[PDB]
Amino acid sequence: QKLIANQFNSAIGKIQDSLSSTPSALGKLQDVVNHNAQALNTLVKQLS
Amino acid sequence: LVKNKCVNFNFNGLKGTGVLTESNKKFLPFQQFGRDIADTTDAVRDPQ
Repeated sequence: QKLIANQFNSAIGKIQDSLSSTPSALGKLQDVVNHNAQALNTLVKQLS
Repeated sequence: LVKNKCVNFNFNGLKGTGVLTESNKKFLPFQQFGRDIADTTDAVRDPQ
């Protein structure tokens, strides 16, 4: 029980670093955001 | 010159409709109009 609990706790502790450290970790959600922004900016720029 | 109120305006033939406000744009003596990314005049130097 104690070893399993400690392994879980250390693994959960490393998630903060893994997300914050590797830049392209949230890349799928950032991709959604960027696609919307890019499409609207393209629409605006097409008015010229 | 009416400011801060939606008006039809005509500046040296540049016709439009909107609210005119005092600007902080740093124009240069050879510039009469300022343009946005859509190629729409969004800042104008008053002729007089």
